Amino acid sequence: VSQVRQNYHSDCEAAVNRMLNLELYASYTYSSMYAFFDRDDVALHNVAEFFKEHSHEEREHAEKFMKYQNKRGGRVVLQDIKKPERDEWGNTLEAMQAALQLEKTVNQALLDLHKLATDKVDPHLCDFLESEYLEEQVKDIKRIGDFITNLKRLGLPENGMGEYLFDKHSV
Amino acid sequence: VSQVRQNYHSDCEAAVNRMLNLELYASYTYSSMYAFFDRDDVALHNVAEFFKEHSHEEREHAEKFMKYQNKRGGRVVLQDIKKPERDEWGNTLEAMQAALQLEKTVNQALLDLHKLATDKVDPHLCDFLESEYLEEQVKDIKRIGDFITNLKRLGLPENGMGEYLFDKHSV
Amino acid sequence: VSQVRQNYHSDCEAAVNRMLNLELYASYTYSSMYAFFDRDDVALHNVAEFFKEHSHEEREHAEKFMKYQNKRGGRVVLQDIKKPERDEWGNTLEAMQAALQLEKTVNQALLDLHKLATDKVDPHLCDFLESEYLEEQVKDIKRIGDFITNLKRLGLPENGMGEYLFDKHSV
Amino acid sequence: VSQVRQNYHSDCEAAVNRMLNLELYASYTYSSMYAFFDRDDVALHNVAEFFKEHSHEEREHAEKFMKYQNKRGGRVVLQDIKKPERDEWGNTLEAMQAALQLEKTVNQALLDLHKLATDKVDPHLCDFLESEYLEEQVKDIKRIGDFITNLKRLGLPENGMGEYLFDKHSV
Ligand SMILES: [Cl-]
Ligand SMILES: [Cl-]
Ligand SMILES: [Cl-]
Ligand SMILES: [Cl-]
Ligand SMILES: [Cl-]
Ligand SMILES: [Cl-]
Ligand SMILES: [Cl-]
Ligand SMILES: [Cl-]
Ligand SMILES: [Cl-]
Ligand SMILES: [Cl-]
Ligand SMILES: [Cl-]
Ligand SMILES: [Cl-]
Ligand SMILES: [Cl-]
Ligand SMILES: [Cl-]
Ligand SMILES: [Cl-]
Ligand SMILES: [Cl-]
Ligand SMILES: [Cl-]
Ligand SMILES: [Cl-]
Ligand SMILES: [Cl-]
Ligand SMILES: [Cl-]
Ligand SMILES: [Fe+2]
Ligand SMILES: [Fe+2]
Ligand SMILES: [Fe+2]
Ligand SMILES: [Fe+2]
Ligand SMILES: [Fe+2]
Ligand SMILES: [Fe+2]
Ligand SMILES: [Fe+2]
Ligand SMILES: [Fe+2]
Ligand SMILES: [Fe+2]
Ligand SMILES: [Fe+2]
Ligand SMILES: [Fe+2]
Ligand SMILES: [Fe+2]
Ligand SMILES: [Fe+2]
Ligand SMILES: [Fe+2]
Ligand SMILES: [Fe+2]
Ligand SMILES: [Fe+2]
Ligand SMILES: [Mg+2]
Ligand SMILES: [Mg+2]
Ligand SMILES: [Mg+2]
Ligand SMILES: [Mg+2]
Ligand SMILES: [Mg+2]
Ligand SMILES: [Mg+2]
Ligand SMILES: [Mg+2]
Ligand SMILES: [Mg+2]
Ligand SMILES: [Mg+2]
Ligand SMILES: [Mg+2]
Ligand SMILES: [Mg+2]
Ligand SMILES: [Mg+2]
Ligand SMILES: [Mg+2]
Ligand SMILES: [Mg+2]
Ligand SMILES: [Mg+2]
Ligand SMILES: [Mg+2]
Ligand SMILES: [Mg+2]
Ligand SMILES: [Mg+2]
Ligand SMILES: [Mg+2]
Ligand SMILES: [Mg+2]
Ligand SMILES: [Mg+2]
Ligand SMILES: [Mg+2]
Ligand SMILES: [Mg+2]
Repeated sequence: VSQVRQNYHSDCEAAVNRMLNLELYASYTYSSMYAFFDRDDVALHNVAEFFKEHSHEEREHAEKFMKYQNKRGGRVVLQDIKKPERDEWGNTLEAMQAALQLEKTVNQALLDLHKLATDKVDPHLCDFLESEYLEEQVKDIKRIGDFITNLKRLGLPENGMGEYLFDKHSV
Repeated sequence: VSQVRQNYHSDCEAAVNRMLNLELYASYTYSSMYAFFDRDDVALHNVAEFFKEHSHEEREHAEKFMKYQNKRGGRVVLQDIKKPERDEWGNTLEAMQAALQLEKTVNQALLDLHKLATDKVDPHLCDFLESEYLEEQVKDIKRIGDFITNLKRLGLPENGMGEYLFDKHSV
Repeated sequence: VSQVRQNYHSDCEAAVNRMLNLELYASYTYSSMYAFFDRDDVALHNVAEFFKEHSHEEREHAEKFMKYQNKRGGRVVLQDIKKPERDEWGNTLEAMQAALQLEKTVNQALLDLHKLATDKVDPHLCDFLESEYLEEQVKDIKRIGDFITNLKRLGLPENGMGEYLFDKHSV
Repeated sequence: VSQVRQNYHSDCEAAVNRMLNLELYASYTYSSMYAFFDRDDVALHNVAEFFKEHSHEEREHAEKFMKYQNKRGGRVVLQDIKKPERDEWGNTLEAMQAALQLEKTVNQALLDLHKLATDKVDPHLCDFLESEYLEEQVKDIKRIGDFITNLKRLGLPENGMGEYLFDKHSV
């Protein structure tokens, strides 16, 4: 019943709230990876900063959905932000593989939201996803995949020297 | 039969002309609101300037459709620009409510044009609407809705002090 | 068993993790208040930005605890970030009263952590709380209290004009 | 009997002199590490400079205690500065492990001095230690621990290439 609401389906409004939660979940997972690589017994500070940066960008992705919801006359509904799946992340390769999986999970949710927006004939929402989310996902997935290839090339997980070199030359 | 024409349906060409007319109609309505708020017995000059600005932007929306028509090899066909629905606009709240309705009418026509472009499999026209029109509409509808909420908060139409304060602090 | 760990009690390590969670909880509550005041039917954008800023600062408070934990050789353990207590915040006065209560809750947890640090004879942790947290809390509590006094002075919740004026002149 | 003396216990005065000596001892140990890494048969010049810098900072820590003693009306009493425990330091890993142990020894003495100051109800001395010494210690201990983790990762002591890489990329 919002005075601004036009062509905005209840299903899309709800899916936007769920997507917001997933962005926050991703932010929290990256913050966990940051803290892990900052441990004195891990100590890969450029890797830590990479994940800290990713955490910040996910928070921005979430805020943009909040703003979107209000612009369309939907109502932001928040849920708990679940803690990350792991408390420790093994090493740079394990963490990067988890990040790849996470970005693909986020991407799948965005693609699913686009399918819903398409089904409900909401071109504004489709454009929003295409212009603000989908290409960012493809770029990040590619960058993380490239990193994984290099970490394998460097002999991870066994090759500690390789891991050191990655932190010094790749991030 | 234009040498440049490719994948441009006659129905879309005609609908673009009708949309151009509606943009001009919106421009003219906003110019009327400008003149009303500039009256010596109304005298809300920041509100007047707000509507003058909106009138100018609608004229730009119209010109962009003219350019689009020619780019696709369609032919601009003009019709009369109908005078606005009212000669006087009551007060800032009444005018803002009319502006909201007008922007939603324009938005509906743009969404309908997008449906037609989709039906005729014209991705260039769909992209044009999404990239140049649809988000501008959502932004303006949100801004005007926010204004209406504040005008009600300020006690319009009865509260003259509230109306004065809005002109001095909101526009 | 961290090589860096010295004079850092397990109880303090655990309490630092709980404090980190509370900072994140506060951040999330402020983000909810931001989204509420950005609603088209609320539309107090300076109030919204005030709460957005507070949300960002709470996230920084959390990150500083993460860094602290690692510096002392403790281990960051994350838990779910609970959703805020309310989905809607009434008006500027209600939200400010909730913010005051929240800041006092955060302050009490910091004071309790200081008591624990004192009990465990950890002057580094005591200094950290005193130099980085306790004065920030006193300042914010005072600012929010001052706001509440002014909102009451302005006739909240009934006086919509008062609420408008606060958003334009106080934040 | 100094005219400036107020709330300064004889025990604290004596403990400040002992602490001054320990700072000088640490400076001398770091100067030894500098000279070792500057040897033509060791030749890790960035590691050498790291330890030279640490030596200079310990001398500054000592001078600040001298100034403190006089400010409180205590009297500086100097003792011999004992030569370092070793004449040669093995390699970067061995030296870093010795540095970690040294910084923890210095930290323990500072914490013990804080306990004494607390017992004698000397908040000025407590504040001095907290504001000028304790956080510097935590920072340096963390940095050295991080280095040790990386040196182990790089295969020290056996991996000469790892040792070379550390000197070129970590210090
Ligand atoms: Cl709708
Ligand atoms: Cl529609
Ligand atoms: Cl929902
Ligand atoms: Cl785990
Ligand atoms: Cl995942
Ligand atoms: Cl054609
Ligand atoms: Cl075609
Ligand atoms: Cl036509
Ligand atoms: Cl009329
Ligand atoms: Cl209309
Ligand atoms: Cl300990
Ligand atoms: Cl101790
Ligand atoms: Cl814990
Ligand atoms: Cl609620
Ligand atoms: Cl609370
Ligand atoms: Cl005395
Ligand atoms: Cl005294
Ligand atoms: Cl002495
Ligand atoms: Cl020796
Ligand atoms: Cl030692
Ligand atoms: Fe990312
Ligand atoms: Fe994201
Ligand atoms: Fe992401
Ligand atoms: Fe990215
Ligand atoms: Fe407009
Ligand atoms: Fe328009
Ligand atoms: Fe418009
Ligand atoms: Fe506009
Ligand atoms: Fe705050
Ligand atoms: Fe906080
Ligand atoms: Fe706070
Ligand atoms: Fe603050
Ligand atoms: Fe040092
Ligand atoms: Fe020192
Ligand atoms: Fe030191
Ligand atoms: Fe240092
Ligand atoms: Mg619904
Ligand atoms: Mg979910
Ligand atoms: Mg759970
Ligand atoms: Mg389609
Ligand atoms: Mg597009
Ligand atoms: Mg793009
Ligand atoms: Mg690349
Ligand atoms: Mg035709
Ligand atoms: Mg028409
Ligand atoms: Mg007529
Ligand atoms: Mg766009
Ligand atoms: Mg706005
Ligand atoms: Mg424990
Ligand atoms: Mg808690
Ligand atoms: Mg719950
Ligand atoms: Mg104290
Ligand atoms: Mg302070
Ligand atoms: Mg003040
Ligand atoms: Mg004496
Ligand atoms: Mg001694
Ligand atoms: Mg001797
Ligand atoms: Mg300090
Ligand atoms: Mg560091």
